[PDB]
Amino acid sequence: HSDGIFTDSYSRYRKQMAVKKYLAAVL
Amino acid sequence: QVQLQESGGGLVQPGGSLRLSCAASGFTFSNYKMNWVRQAPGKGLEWVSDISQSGASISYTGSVKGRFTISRDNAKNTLYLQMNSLKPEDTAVYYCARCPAPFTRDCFDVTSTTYAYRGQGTQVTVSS
Amino acid sequence: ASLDEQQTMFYGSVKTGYTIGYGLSLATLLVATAILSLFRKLHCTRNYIHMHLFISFILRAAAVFIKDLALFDSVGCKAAMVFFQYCVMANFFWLLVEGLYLYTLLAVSFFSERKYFWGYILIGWGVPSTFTMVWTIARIHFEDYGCWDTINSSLWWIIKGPILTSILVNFILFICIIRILLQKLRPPPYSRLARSTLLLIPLFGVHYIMFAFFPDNFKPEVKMVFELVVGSFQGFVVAILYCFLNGEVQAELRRKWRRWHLQ
Amino acid sequence: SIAQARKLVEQLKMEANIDRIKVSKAAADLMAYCEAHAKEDPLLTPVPASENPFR
Amino acid sequence: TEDQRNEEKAQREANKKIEKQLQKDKQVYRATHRLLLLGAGESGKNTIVKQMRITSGIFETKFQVDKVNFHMFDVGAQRDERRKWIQCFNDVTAIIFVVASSSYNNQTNRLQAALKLFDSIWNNKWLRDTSVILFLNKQDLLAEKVLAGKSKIEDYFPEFARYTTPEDATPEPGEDPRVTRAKYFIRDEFLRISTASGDGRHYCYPHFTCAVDTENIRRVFNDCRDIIQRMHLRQYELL
Amino acid sequence: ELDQLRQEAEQLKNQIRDARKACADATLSQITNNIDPVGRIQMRTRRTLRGHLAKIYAMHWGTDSRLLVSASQDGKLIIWDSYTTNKVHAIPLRSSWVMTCAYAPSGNYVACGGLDNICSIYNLKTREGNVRVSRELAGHTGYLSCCRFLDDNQIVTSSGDTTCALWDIETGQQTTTFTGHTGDVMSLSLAPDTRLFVSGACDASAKLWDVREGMCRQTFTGHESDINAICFFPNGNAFATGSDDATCRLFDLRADQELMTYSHDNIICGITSVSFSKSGRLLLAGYDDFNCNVWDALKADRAGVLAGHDNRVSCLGVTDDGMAVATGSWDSFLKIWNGS
Ligand SMILES: CC(C)CCC[C@@H](C)[C@H]1CC[C@H]2[C@@H]3CC=C4C[C@@H](O)CC[C@]4(C)[C@H]3CC[C@]12C
Ligand SMILES: CC(C)CCC[C@@H](C)[C@H]1CC[C@H]2[C@@H]3CC=C4C[C@@H](O)CC[C@]4(C)[C@H]3CC[C@]12C
Ligand SMILES: CC(C)CCC[C@@H](C)[C@H]1CC[C@H]2[C@@H]3CC=C4C[C@@H](O)CC[C@]4(C)[C@H]3CC[C@]12C
Ligand SMILES: CC(C)CCC[C@@H](C)[C@H]1CC[C@H]2[C@@H]3CC=C4C[C@@H](O)CC[C@]4(C)[C@H]3CC[C@]12C
Ligand SMILES: CC(C)CCC[C@@H](C)[C@H]1CC[C@H]2[C@@H]3CC=C4C[C@@H](O)CC[C@]4(C)[C@H]3CC[C@]12C
Ligand SMILES: CC(C)CCC[C@@H](C)[C@H]1CC[C@H]2[C@@H]3CC=C4C[C@@H](O)CC[C@]4(C)[C@H]3CC[C@]12C
Ligand SMILES: CCCCCCCCCCCCCCCC(=O)O
Ligand SMILES: CCCCCCCCCCCCCCCC(=O)O
Ligand SMILES: CCCCCCCCCCCCCCCC(=O)O
Ligand SMILES: CCCCCCCCCCCCCCCC(=O)O
Repeated sequence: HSDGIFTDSYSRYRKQMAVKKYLAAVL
Repeated sequence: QVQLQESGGGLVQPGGSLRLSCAASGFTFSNYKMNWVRQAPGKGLEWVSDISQSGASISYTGSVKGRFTISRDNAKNTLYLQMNSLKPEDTAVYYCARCPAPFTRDCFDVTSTTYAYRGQGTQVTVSS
Repeated sequence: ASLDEQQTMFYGSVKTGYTIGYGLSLATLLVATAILSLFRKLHCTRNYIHMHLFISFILRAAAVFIKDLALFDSVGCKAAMVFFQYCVMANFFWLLVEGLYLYTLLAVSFFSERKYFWGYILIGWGVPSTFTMVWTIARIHFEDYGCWDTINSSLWWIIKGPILTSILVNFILFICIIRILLQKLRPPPYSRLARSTLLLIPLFGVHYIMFAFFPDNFKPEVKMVFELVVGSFQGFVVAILYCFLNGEVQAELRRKWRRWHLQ
Repeated sequence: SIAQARKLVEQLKMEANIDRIKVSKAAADLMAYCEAHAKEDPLLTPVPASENPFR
Repeated sequence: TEDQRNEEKAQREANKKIEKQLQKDKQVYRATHRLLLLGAGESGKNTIVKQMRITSGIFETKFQVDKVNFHMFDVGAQRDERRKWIQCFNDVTAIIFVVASSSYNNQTNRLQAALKLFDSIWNNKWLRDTSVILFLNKQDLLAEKVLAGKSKIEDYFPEFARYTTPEDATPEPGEDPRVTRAKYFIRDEFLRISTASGDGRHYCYPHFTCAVDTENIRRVFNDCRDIIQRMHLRQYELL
Repeated sequence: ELDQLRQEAEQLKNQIRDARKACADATLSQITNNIDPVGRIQMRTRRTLRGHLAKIYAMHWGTDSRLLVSASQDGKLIIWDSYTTNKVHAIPLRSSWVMTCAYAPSGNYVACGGLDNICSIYNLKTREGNVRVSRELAGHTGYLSCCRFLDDNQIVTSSGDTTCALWDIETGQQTTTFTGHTGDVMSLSLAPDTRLFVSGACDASAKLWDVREGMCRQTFTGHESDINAICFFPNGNAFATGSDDATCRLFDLRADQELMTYSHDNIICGITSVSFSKSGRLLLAGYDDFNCNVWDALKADRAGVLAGHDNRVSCLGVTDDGMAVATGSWDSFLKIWNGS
């Protein structure tokens, strides 16, 4: 179902935004 | 007390015309569908024609259709039946009958076993 | 890039849309379940299956909210994920049970509903619980990354398959209950068949067969937006069309309102 | 048919020759009885809940 | 007050036994479907009851088809005045109405009486959810009476001459088109009566039958099936 | 020969009409202007008896104000306890259709009847412990519409072949029969002193029958259509009828005419049961439009309304001590109304 895969996409997006924000903090 | 008085009839000649009356006394005449029923000598009761409350819906028996005119007068409380172009096979006793419930569409009034809601009837005979 | 901020806007729009839809389909179906449970006359096998559908919609709303809590703010995360991956499957199986029940009434009229009623509650609740337990054991013993969020094809398909099966079998039952309505409108009417189809598509969840076999990697937004918005408002649609627009339930509401008016 | 008409004539004979009480007399009787048995009625007069066995 | 608790225990045991008995009789009473068999006495419904098999007032016939139970209630030694006891028959699953078409050129026009009675049944206030199945009997006799030299039906119905055989109703082979025109005329009479109100809550099913025939039971089974299916579709707000 | 008997019949009916107009000194509705009205009677539903499958057709309260017999169309005859709502006996019937049931004043017997033309009298002694058919009566040719117990050994029954019958339960034979009607006789009601009873038929007439003598004494023709229910005023000197012309009528046994007519312009539905209250000041009337109207029986105004049922009210019963009022309708429920 769409809900599960949407949730997974949103989690991967949150993790990528977290990685980018940590990388911008350090740099 | 419900009482129905037929009026008119008698010995007539074929091809002639005749008007019958039904004096309906003792009830609220404007709310009851009524009808005419006939009894041939030595035969069963058969329905002739009917008429609803207001007067809109009218029906007849097929074999006399377009020969008889049924009309109710609510003002004067009287049911009129006009019979023109008469036939020798139409000699019978005639019965002015009323349907048992007010404000309805069905009737049960072909019963020969002492149905209370029809009059005593009138003799119409066609002699050649 | 602007791709980032527009993607953020996107996900925010979709999350606000399904939050509004699973708020509305929560409140209006608590109202509908209250009316059905309280009114004595409306108890019937049909309206019992209706009530089980409506409380399945309630548990789906509550499970999406509980899942959203772990998105806003492990031991908790996994339990929320299991309740989220249970309510959805129990909803789809109750759509399957409604399809089976109407095709059982039509195809085998001369039957006792009481004999199969415990065979319908079983299909509704037990089989999602069985699959759910298999999936939980399968994630525990085989392999664990962290909270159960990532989709892994072997692990995902164990709770994917029965949903596809339910959508397929209920689409076939829908084709049979648009065959029988044509074979019963024919001796007496396009308008009536069309009204019956548009009042029987939200009941049997026919719209899922548009994106049933559709693969998720292929179109990002087309599946997600349509499915979440439609699914979100589906509970409100079924509530309006069935609890508030049935003749008998409106009759009972008018009767109770006139009895309160006299008193 | 004429035996039926003779039984209806004898019926109407029996129904004519009866005693008739004036309307105001029995219509005052009915008032007298409704007045006399006013208090005892549990529908005319509401009963205290300590006596009503249905509550 | 210990004895009063003993009596309450007693009455609760009684209540539980009686509720068990009612729960065991509710299945039996909701399984078995109910037919009212109404016909004139000249029309041979006695033939229909004898085929159905293969001093009291109401007569009863219990049978089963495909493990489904059917009670068929014949109205026997009753009065002609039908308007009061017919109100007891608003919960049967169908009323089967059997009329004999007589068209030999006969005390009364029995077909007109049949049409009036069917109209009274159809427009009755408490028969507005009960379907009527309809049997036209003596079709073989109607085949035998085309060679009378003259026509009864055209005498008693002036619309019979100005009537055409329906293009969409195929006749069986080996039948005189006159007789088939007659059959379809009478069927259109009954369908016009049934279509005039146009309520759609209850329906009318015309069928044909011979003096000796065996398919009748299968017809009644299929029409009860159609009545139950249409009632279920009515409950789901789909018709 | 026929003319000299029909003219004499019309003369005797004119004589009866002239004695009724001569004795019509006033009406009840004039001399009751200065009577305090009974105000809005607001009754509440206390119980709801379930457990029936088909429609309930008739009921009858016992003399102890405790038990009541209800009769359904699935073939069940249940004996109810009104206080605890416990079912005390449930009797399965040989025939399905029942139109009447009657609970003996001693509580030993229960009678039932319907289309079968047979009145089944059941004994509730049951020394074995199972209810059993005590004796079945078969002497009618129509349909059996009402029956009532005079006592343990005699039963009055009302048929659909224009006749009433008085049986002997010991012998099983008809003690006498009552042949005065010309239509279906729908219901009857017994006087308190069990000497007279009144019978309403489908010719808009009510007959007063004498049980011990065996012939009728008075005929009351005030209605326009079929009379369905009939019931005595508690003193036995007046009685109220309900027809299908939507009007109730209150008749008198000494004035030999009608006293009052109960009618409301918004009501065009039939009456299917009436019953007085204990004092006689309220008249309960069960109508066809799914409610029971509480008429003030000396002012001809509606004191109240009992709009509880979801389908046509078929039977209505008031206890002998007036403590409660039970109504049974075609939705298979028994409502027990009790005013607070
Ligand atoms: C009944 C509804 C709410 C579902 C509840 C599911 C709960 C009871 C179950 C399902 C999965 C289970 C978890 C499975 C695995 C682990 C890892 C272990 O090292 C700690 C316990 C923990 C975290 C379990 C806690 C309880 C748990 C979360
Ligand atoms: C899953 C946990 C967290 C919440 C539990 C929700 C579900 C499983 C509960 C809540 C309401 C419950 C239902 C309430 C009513 C009925 C009707 C009864 O005749 C059979 C049991 C049945 C069908 C219950 C089965 C279980 C049920 C559906
Ligand atoms: C783990 C989380 C999702 C909670 C799961 C709760 C499960 C285990 C419970 C809650 C509702 C229960 C079901 C409720 C009703 C029935 C119908 C009965 O005739 C068979 C058992 C069955 C099918 C139960 C099986 C177990 C069940 C499904
Ligand atoms: C009606 C219901 C019972 C149908 C259920 C079908 C289920 C049992 C079947 C259909 C598809 C199957 C899956 C097909 C593919 C895979 C990938 C493999 O690497 C692990 C097993 C797994 C995940 C199968 C598990 C069992 C499965 C999910
Ligand atoms: C998403 C929307 C477009 C789905 C529409 C589905 C419905 C309206 C369509 C799709 C399949 C169609 C059916 C296909 C086959 C038949 C058999 C034929 O002898 C009667 C018509 C009938 C029964 C069709 C009726 C209409 C139908 C059921
Ligand atoms: C009304 C219902 C039946 C419509 C169902 C439409 C389904 C059958 C269609 C619509 C989208 C289609 C998919 C579109 C894209 C791909 C990717 C391609 O590399 C393999 C085929 C595949 C996977 C198609 C399979 C069939 C498909 C899923
Ligand atoms: C039952 C009704 C519930 C209504 C719930 C309304 C919730 C509104 C939440 C608004 C969130 C706005 C997010 C903005 C995202 C963005 O575009 O940046
Ligand atoms: C009758 C019960 C209805 C329950 C409705 C619950 C509504 C929840 C609303 C949550 C809104 C969350 C908005 C988050 C905005 C953000 O991203 O910062
Ligand atoms: C009907 C019962 C539903 C039960 C749902 C359980 C949800 C538990 C959520 C708890 C979250 C705890 C988070 C701890 C912090 C962390 O993430 O490490
Ligand atoms: C969400 C449910 C919406 C339901 C809307 C029902 C509207 C019915 C419209 C029927 C259109 C019929 C067109 C007939 C055309 C023709 O004349 O052949």
